[PDB]
Amino acid sequence: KLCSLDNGDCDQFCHEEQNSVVCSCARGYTLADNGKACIPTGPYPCGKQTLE
Amino acid sequence: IVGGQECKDGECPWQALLINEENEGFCGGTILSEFYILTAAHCLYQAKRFKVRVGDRNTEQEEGGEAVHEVEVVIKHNRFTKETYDFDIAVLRLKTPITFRMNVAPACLPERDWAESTLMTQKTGIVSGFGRTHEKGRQSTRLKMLEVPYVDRNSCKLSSSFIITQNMFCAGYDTKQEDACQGDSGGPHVTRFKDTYFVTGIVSWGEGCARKGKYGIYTKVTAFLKWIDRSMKT
Ligand SMILES: O=C(Nc1ccccc1S(=O)(=O)Nc1ccc(Cl)cn1)c1ccc(-n2ccccc2=O)cc1
Repeated sequence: KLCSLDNGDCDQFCHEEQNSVVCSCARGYTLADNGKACIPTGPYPCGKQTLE
Repeated sequence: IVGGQECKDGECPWQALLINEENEGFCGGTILSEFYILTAAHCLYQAKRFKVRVGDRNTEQEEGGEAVHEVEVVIKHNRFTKETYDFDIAVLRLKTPITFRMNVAPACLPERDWAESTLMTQKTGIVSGFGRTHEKGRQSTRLKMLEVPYVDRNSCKLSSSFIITQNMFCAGYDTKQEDACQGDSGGPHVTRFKDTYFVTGIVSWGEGCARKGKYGIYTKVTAFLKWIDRSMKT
């Protein structure tokens, strides 16, 4: 079911390359080693409310 | 914003406010990056010269987190028309970069296909602004937000006296008294996914505000992603 199954376990963008799940992130985020999570690069990444 | 709730500290950091010569807000915007603001093309005809304020939550007094930015270049979609309100989108490049901080951060731009299949299919989105809290009233002094349900595209076309183009989508309530309103135009409509907020719409128009049998109309950001990327480069 890939991307249709809970967003392919992706944090953000989910695509299908060669009938396989491929995750990606928005600008300012780097794909984690597990190829699923999105890690911010600065203290104010996009889409995150500022709570501190 | 009619109904909804006040934006608490840090909850709507991507909200931008276009202010006229009198330093009063007349439209909203969404922060996309340190140099760019997304808003509605029809807002450009609400004031000759305007600036952009970010980090504001209460227009009554200055707390110290607000920042005003002058607009360097205005990029309005050439196809926008007041006769249809289609292609209601514009991008503003600022003269100086926005400094991100508490209450000041960009909303994420999603990819097209993913957004349409994963974000636009969610049950709700969030709209915000310093707009009127009633169809008849003055601009709110406090930034508000409202969870608005995505509306079936056919049900909304049938409920509208104006043609809903493919560059538009509907969100809101049929009878419940909550909706965006005058002044919220150009503002953000974001959809949450795993605690990350992506810009999905631009407050565009509506027949009155929160009227029974009527919905809020927004510009579909996914129909202009290529246009936006281009504009953020030119
Ligand atoms: O200004 C408008 N509405 C209004 C009217 C009386 C009072 C208060 C408001 S409001 O501006 O406060 N409403 C809003 C604005 C955002 C949202 Cl999401 C909900 N309601 C409006 C703008 C454009 C159209 N329209 C659409 C297509 C072709 C021609 C055309 O004219 C219709 C109406």
